[PDB]
Amino acid sequence: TASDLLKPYDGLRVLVTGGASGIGLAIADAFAECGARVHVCDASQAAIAALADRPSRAAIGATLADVSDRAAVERVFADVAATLGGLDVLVNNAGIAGPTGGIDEIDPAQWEQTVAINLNAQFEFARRAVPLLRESKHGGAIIALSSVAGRLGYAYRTPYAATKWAVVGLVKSLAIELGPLGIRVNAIQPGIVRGPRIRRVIEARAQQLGIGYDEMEQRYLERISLRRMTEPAEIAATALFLCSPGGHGITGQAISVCGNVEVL
Amino acid sequence: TASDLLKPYDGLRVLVTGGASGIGLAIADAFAECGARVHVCDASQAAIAALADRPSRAAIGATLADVSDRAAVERVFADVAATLGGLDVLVNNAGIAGPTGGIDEIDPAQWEQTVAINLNAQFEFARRAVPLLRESKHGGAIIALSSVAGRLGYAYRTPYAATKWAVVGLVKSLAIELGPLGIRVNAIQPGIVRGPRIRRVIEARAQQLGIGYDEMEQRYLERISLRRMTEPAEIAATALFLCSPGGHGITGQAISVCGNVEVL
Amino acid sequence: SDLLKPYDGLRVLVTGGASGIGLAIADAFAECGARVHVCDASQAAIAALADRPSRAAIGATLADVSDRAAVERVFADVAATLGGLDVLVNNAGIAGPTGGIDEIDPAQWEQTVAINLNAQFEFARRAVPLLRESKHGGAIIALSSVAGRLGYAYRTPYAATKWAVVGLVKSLAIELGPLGIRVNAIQPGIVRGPRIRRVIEARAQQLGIGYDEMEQRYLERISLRRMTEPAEIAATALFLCSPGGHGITGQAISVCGNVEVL
Amino acid sequence: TASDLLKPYDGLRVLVTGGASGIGLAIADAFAECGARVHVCDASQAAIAALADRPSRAAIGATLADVSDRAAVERVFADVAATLGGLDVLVNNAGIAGPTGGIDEIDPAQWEQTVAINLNAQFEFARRAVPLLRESKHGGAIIALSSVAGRLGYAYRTPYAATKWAVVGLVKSLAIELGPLGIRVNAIQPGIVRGPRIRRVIEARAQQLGIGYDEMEQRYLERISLRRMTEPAEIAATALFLCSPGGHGITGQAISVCGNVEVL
Repeated sequence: TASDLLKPYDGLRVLVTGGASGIGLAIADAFAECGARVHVCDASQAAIAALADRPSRAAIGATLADVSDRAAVERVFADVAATLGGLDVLVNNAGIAGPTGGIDEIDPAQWEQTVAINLNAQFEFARRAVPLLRESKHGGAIIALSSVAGRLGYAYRTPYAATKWAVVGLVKSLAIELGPLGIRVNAIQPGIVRGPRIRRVIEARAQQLGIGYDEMEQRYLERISLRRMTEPAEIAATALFLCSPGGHGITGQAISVCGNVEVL
Repeated sequence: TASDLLKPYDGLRVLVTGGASGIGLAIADAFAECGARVHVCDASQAAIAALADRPSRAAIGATLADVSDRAAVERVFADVAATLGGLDVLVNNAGIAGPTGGIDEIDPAQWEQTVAINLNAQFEFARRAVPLLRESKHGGAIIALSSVAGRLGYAYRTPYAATKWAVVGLVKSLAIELGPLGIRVNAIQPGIVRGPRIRRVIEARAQQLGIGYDEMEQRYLERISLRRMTEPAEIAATALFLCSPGGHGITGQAISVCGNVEVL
Repeated sequence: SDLLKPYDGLRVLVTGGASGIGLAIADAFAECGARVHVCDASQAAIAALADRPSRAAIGATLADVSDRAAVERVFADVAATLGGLDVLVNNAGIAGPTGGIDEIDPAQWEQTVAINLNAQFEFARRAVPLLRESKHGGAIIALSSVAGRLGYAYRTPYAATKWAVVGLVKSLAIELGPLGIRVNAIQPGIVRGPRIRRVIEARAQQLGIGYDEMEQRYLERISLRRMTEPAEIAATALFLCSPGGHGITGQAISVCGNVEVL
Repeated sequence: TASDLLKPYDGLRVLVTGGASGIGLAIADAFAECGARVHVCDASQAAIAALADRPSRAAIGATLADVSDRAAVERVFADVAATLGGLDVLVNNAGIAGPTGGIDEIDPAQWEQTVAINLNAQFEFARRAVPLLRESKHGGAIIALSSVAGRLGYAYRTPYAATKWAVVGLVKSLAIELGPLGIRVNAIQPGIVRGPRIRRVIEARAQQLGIGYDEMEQRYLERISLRRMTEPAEIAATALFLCSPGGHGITGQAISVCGNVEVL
């Protein structure tokens, strides 16, 4: 049935990293709207506090954790085990923009921090989630958040691009490795996504190039085939589709949700 | 809402080429379940006659046409204009396997027919559909059927692989070209799809390699990360998702629905 | 050392080899001791091959590559003179039409596919029985384009065929590898010469802008900010036919200054 | 002049990281044969001592350095400055295989060490080389060593694959960033390269899968289209070509030198 082909499996146990704001919250709330038992971790106490008692919103569990903090990561899984009691979906969503600048300009600690959060934390969560996901009635799923910078080069954003390409290779390797266990592994590659984060990116890149914000933003928009920024709800919908009967045969793939970003 | 994000727009006017059997029929029937006004063309009179009066199946219009026959393609669009009155989605599904054999063994006329059906017909339908699609209230959509052989090499299937790669290049060019008009253009790449067509392919390749059917089938299954063939309904579900609000912002992409075919 | 010297005495056929990139490749091989033969659709270009002071003799057949009888004449000419084949350079190609997919002449779509795609098959199917007997392991060098790794608005038949070439190369590399035949695509970028100037002119008209503005848009989307020279394409083909490059197969090598987008 | 096209520029000042053994030494020796002023760093004192006084081998400079220690990297560039007096080519060759095992099995410390050496050290050397390379009379070049594991998924080798995909994204980003300065940036992707390193890899993977060395080796070989391993001199040849007039206009590319590894 076409109707239920597109309905995410009911009752999924979902963990979304960096899930109390932005795209991660859009994903977490979308799963929660579909009968999922959702837990998020997030680095922002204010973001976590803002989740509670939102009138139109099912409850979501939350752990304060910086994803590059191993003790904190273990607390996330302890909190998941104590409440969800299992795991069907890991959304490896947490990430930072990293520095903007020439490779000879950027601060080494900012490079390493971008790698630790955007890449090493993907491993830290995947290594702990795999023993849970292999027990999922639906075939376990890992959904990793790459970027259009994981399929294109991105001048003045080398640590960001490096990690987003790394996520693609990590997904394609895990898809082969975990496929026979039943665990699907895909990357979503968001484009230019409307919200506070991209405005910080545009502002920083405008400063890097010596041009105004309005001109920098226009350069981004004219390089989208649809001439329109991506909405976070499009990323959430794609994640839901991967966890529906119709999409649960997809694995090993990077799905760019971007209006066709033509070049960065 | 998450449920609305994943529902195809209501009332879509949809044309599915080669739509009376196999994957094309799964796509046509899926759209028809979601309130679409669906027309198909097909080369098989018997397949077309088998559409009518199936229990719980909404009516689907059909034109008898071989897509390599320009006169019959023109009649397809006349039948669509006289019934649907426009077009919102072109599903460029029609295709053939082509011959199995070394490049120095295969009949040149079979190379040529593979190109005429798998590549040239895509242009024939796209060029006639674009003037209609640019008037679609939703923007318009072209959904091309490539294959995993459009992202991998395929020994002994060179005309098939050449055309399925060509479809990706066509999609990526049209996405740029038509994006500002609002038309989304994507390829779906089916994997090893359960059906009579793949069984004929396996039998032909077994004969090419001098092995039995069951050994050939096992070689294909071992090279799917999920270790199972793709269902036609998965292809249909992906097409429906691209015509939903949540998938409306995807264009210029090839989406492989294949359980991760690792190699051909 | 020896690593970068192409194998001496190679028997090479270059399609569309009497002008442009194809002639660049053909002459480069002839400078390295190869016995080279070309086909070309222009008898004027063929007549210009002879009596070139600094240039070793190159054999030639007049042939439109979409004409099967003409293709068979090329191989008959090669067999009568070269007596074998070590390298097929599938170089012949046309730009095809410039325009929206709903605007272009279907006959020009078909012509682009016939020349850029079907002819690749027509030459490969006849070369393979020769190439598999090569002492060096036979080679097929196919000319794709940066339009074979990027989308190209208003150039859909061209892009479709250049992507097809990549898929054909990757399929043939698997198919023919165990026979020793290497198969690769070279993807030239924005290559200096008369043909790119016709393309820029045609695209400027499509976009209603002047030639100079159209040209500057192409140049600013090359990371090196300069057009590719034909000799670079020729050099890459030679490298694939050297000891150091002869373990490369299944690949598309973009020689383009990094065309960032089309 | 076809001979002038393929020979590297005379007098190139070349730094090869990890250059006293394996592929890196092959590259260093190849450049030294073509009139280059070559310097290497290496983590093994014993490997460095074996460079001296080899018959008809031009002398090569060396610095003892673990590419993950910042002070040793600073000494590398100090020795280069004191002897070469500049830099035309950085060869980012240093790397390790990392651990063999499922993602839930591998030591996190060895995940981290793989990322530190295969990715973070590329940044450490590139950021110090770029100020030198932008003064290169020939324009400057970075040659990064990726792997076929940077264009394919690699089960039970996830840190290695992730870092080798990262190198591709880093290369494509730097090619855009540094192109207008004249610096060419490419990745070479070696396949299954004959040497002691690949025999350790095969041994390790055979133990992971519970098969013998010969069977594991045979699986690798049957998935090379040319059915033979790549020689290190092929990698060196490709590096030399990128530093010739004929290869001078290639940038932003990953070149796989692998006999077509069909799958991992």
